[PDB]
Amino acid sequence: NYETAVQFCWNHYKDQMDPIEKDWCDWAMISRPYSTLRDCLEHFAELFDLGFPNPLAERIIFETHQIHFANCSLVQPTFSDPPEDVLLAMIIAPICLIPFLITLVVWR
Amino acid sequence: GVTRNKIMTAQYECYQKIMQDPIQQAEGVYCNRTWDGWLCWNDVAAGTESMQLCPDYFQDFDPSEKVTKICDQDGNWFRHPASNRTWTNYTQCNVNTHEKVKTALNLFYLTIIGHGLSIASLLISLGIFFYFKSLSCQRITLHKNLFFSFVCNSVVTIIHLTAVANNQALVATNPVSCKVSQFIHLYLMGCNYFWMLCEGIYLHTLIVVAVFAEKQHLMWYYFLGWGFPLIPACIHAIARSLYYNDNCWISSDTHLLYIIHGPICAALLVNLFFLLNIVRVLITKLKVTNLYMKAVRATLILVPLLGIEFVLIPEVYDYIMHILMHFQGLLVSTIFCFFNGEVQAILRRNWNQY
Amino acid sequence: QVQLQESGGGLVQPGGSLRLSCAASGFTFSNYKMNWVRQAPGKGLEWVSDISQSGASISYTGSVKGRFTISRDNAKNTLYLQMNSLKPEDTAVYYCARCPAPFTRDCFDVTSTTYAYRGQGTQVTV
Amino acid sequence: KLVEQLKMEANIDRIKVSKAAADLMAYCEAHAKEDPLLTPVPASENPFR
Amino acid sequence: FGCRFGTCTVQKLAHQIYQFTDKDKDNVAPRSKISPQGY
Amino acid sequence: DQLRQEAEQLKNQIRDARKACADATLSQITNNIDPVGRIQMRTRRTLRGHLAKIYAMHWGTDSRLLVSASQDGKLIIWDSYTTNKVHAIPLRSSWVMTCAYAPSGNYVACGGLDNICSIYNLKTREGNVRVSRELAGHTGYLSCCRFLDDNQIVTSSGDTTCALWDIETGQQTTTFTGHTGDVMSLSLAPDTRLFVSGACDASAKLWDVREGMCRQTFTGHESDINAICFFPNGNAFATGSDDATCRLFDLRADQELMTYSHDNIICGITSVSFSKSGRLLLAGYDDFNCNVWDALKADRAGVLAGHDNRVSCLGVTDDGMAVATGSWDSFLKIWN
Amino acid sequence: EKAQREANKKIEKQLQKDKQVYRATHRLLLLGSGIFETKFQVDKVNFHMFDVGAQRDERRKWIQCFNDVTAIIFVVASSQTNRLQAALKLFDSIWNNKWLRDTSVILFLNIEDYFPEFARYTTPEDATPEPGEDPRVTRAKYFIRDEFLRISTASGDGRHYCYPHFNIRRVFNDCRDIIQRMHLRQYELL
Repeated sequence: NYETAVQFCWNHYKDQMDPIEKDWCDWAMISRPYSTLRDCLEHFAELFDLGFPNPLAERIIFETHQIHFANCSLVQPTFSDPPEDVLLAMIIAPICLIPFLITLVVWR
Repeated sequence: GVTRNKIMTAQYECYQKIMQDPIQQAEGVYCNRTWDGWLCWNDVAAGTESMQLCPDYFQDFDPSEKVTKICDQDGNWFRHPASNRTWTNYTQCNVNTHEKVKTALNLFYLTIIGHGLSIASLLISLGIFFYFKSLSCQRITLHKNLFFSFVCNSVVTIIHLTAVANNQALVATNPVSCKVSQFIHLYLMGCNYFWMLCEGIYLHTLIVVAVFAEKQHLMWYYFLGWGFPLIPACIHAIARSLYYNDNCWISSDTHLLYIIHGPICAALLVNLFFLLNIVRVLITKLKVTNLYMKAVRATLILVPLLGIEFVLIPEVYDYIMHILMHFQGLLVSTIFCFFNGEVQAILRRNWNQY
Repeated sequence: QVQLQESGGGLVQPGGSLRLSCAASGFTFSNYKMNWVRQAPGKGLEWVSDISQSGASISYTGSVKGRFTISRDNAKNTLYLQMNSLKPEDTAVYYCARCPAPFTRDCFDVTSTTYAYRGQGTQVTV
Repeated sequence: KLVEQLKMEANIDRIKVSKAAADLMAYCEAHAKEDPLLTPVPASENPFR
Repeated sequence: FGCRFGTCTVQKLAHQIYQFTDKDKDNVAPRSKISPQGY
Repeated sequence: DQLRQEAEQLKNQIRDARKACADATLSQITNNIDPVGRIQMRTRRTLRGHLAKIYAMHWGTDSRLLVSASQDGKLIIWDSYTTNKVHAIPLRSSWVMTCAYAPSGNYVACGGLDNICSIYNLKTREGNVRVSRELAGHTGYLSCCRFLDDNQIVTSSGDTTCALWDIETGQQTTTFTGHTGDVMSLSLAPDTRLFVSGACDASAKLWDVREGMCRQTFTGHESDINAICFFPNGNAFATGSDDATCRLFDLRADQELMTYSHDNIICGITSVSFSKSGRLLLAGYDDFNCNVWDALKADRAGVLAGHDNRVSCLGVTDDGMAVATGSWDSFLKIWN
Repeated sequence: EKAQREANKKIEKQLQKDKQVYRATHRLLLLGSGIFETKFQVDKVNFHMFDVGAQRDERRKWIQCFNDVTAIIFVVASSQTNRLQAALKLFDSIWNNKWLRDTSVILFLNIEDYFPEFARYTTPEDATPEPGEDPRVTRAKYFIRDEFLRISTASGDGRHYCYPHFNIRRVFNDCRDIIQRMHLRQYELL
């Protein structure tokens, strides 16, 4: 059944992640196990025409997070817009200054 | 290869966002945070088609195109009545990208060709101006400054677009050098339109007001053409790093670009006002002794110099706009150095000897 | 040696007619614009008529307009002033003057005193 | 008047044009070697280059 | 939003020219997940 | 009195006496000589600093220092070797039409349109040039002035008159009259005993500077003579006119010897100067260019084509090393 | 050796100081010692007029000295030896001279025998006659203006312009217009 393959696949992922406690939140070197688990899930879902995501996917994610990835704290919002009012002030700050210089060039 | 790694990183990001903050203040009848397979579908209101921009993981998929995904009012995702699967149409991304890529490469090649022709023509013009030395006025000095700003902006945008915006090794490294290249590129792009502004100011103060020969100090023009654009560009760099610093600043979805293209629009408006005043006094001169075949000639002679081509606006429309805003250097060089009467006569006379 | 030797004209009754001739030698007659000037008894010099190089453009002073006709002949290098319906205000010395420079549309220093490139004049009295 | 000036210009002796032209040509040929405008002097002693 | 002026068209072009040319981008997509019968 | 027929028969006798002495033309003599070939001169120097058209220029006898006059009211002495301005004299009246450099090099004369020839002293004790003299006895614009020595100067005015002054006392020593038009230029003979002057009556007169008489008068031009210059031999001279033609006259033959004119040349001549040997004749025109004629074969040998405005003045060094051409363009160019 | 360089530096300093004064003054020739100059000032602009006296009546040689002036003030005299026709011929010679073709001319205008067409000339109703003026004198003035415009408009080349009138404010405004037209022609806008 699909449950047997799912359980064997979860056991293999656990066996492969048992020594990953030193890098339990480093996805650089732990990407291989996650990719294998994802391919395994996709195969087990396509063999039985299962929809993704399903409750089994959420259960597996909770299992792999609450025991391994429950100590990860990375936040990099590089694509963050500046405050609108602050943005507007920055955009018009140079413009509000141009007339002074153009008048100074005209007169002096 | 890197697409699979990016998809795995996106799945890990969905997992980390689900685990980090499960505090949902709006926990009514809605769809929960999950991952459809290509994007993190967080807690959204039920009965509403949650639509977001398609990711840049695929080639057919287009970042500008937005996928459509609805989660039904039954507290779960909307199930398509064909396979009992989550109804999610991602076809728009793939359809949108294929048409866009063909145009974009053509525009890139056209920009390169236009800037190369501009480099050639403006270099020839600067050589003529600096070699003859019989055409040496204040307007010739300002034309030299404008042409140098043109060649600088063109060279920098050429070496930035074909090396920094087309290289994905360079963008991935994100070295300070690429960021400085983007910076000085913005600075020179500002200097270009501000030297257009200085030329407009000189025409206005030479024809409309203070017409009598007073031999302007010609010192504040330099500070306005080369010095003032340092103010916004710097204000960009620091602001960009503080709020939206990513990918060498290559991404252009921020409204932090308006710190550079903001004062340029004001310069274009004041140049338009000066052009209107100039053509008005020209018509007034022509009214005493052909007010529709000679005034429009002056307008089309001034609009490449004052750069009112962007205000000339009042898809072949956008393509012609690109060819007119990228061939600006060629236009000013063929109007003010190759068709200008004085230098044309000087060369005609000089040609039969050397 | 610019000569500009003019002849013709004598004492003719009022309303008569004369033809003042001007044979010019010492230069290319076809390159210069020619003039007829006159000096009345006890008055300063005044301009009367002119003719261009080819002979198309012709101008007169107002008083002789319609009465006098100037005509140049480049083959014989000769200027002619055919005058008819002469009035008692036409008695004067008539000089056949030349422009100082060739291939020019302006003509300076004619009608001025002590001006070279001007004939001795013929006394036309009525 | 002015005919006395012409009289003063009538009692002068005029040599033949052949002799005058020959003398002019002989002078122009005798001093042709020290004319730097038609015999270009080397650049090592030209003070303008 | 981005820009709407005619002068930002050299920035967006760059912003459009690096994400279009991606070595890892794969145009092929599964027809099951593309339609509403998949992801 | 009607002796005008006496005058015309006298001038006819002059014409026939000139015809009898005319064996042949200069071309029939100098028909076998070899042409000088294409004469190409490059602009070695370009003096800049005059704010207005340069009307006149003059070399010093040392061939280094040149004085040029501009109608910005400034007389500037330039060390043509290093382009440096040795002096910049500000003038009272700005319409200086003529500038002369004394042969000793101590004084410079300038004049024009103010009826006054101002003599400025250079080698002064105060270290600043100042007006040494102001010769004022003319009734027309000064068209040309030339130094005989530090004490004598000859001038030509628009009042159809030349004059020889004594700079020490400042009064006209001699007055040469006989022209009927504005004397536009003069030229001192190498021995300085004579000087020739061309006027606007298309005639050139030769004056003995010691007396006040006119030796000979030469005709053949059809318009105003703007330039004149002796042959280095001192027995012939050349005149340029508004009829776009140079004429080389010989003093001992009393009639014209050569004519330099092309059909495609229809602009007047503003300046004429021989080279050191007299083989070349440099003439500035209104076409903004100069022409170097072969003064024996009458064929054009070259064209100096570097001026954007009418060439006003033209001068050649005393050693024939350079050719300085000024122009209404305000730039003096040294050609070599 | 080197002292010449500092001498040249000081001389070019003086020359750059003098260029500011030269370019700030406007030369004007007046045609009614050897030349009478007159400095005046309007709106802080220093004008320099020159009426050339003590010269002969032959102008074809020294008039070329006044082609770089701003304008040539031309005063005609009609109100003898038919002076108005002589003034017309002088204006024609100035207009068609190849060196004065770029110099503007300001015309100040301060009889039927010498001009019979004036006996059959009608005053244009588009005129601007001030009150208390004889129709005869305004007809004569406009006839003279037309006679001068018949020459000043038959041109085919040259950058000159004509500014006829009917007192320093008119010359000031006309020099201002001349400078504006010259600046426009520098940019090939005119």
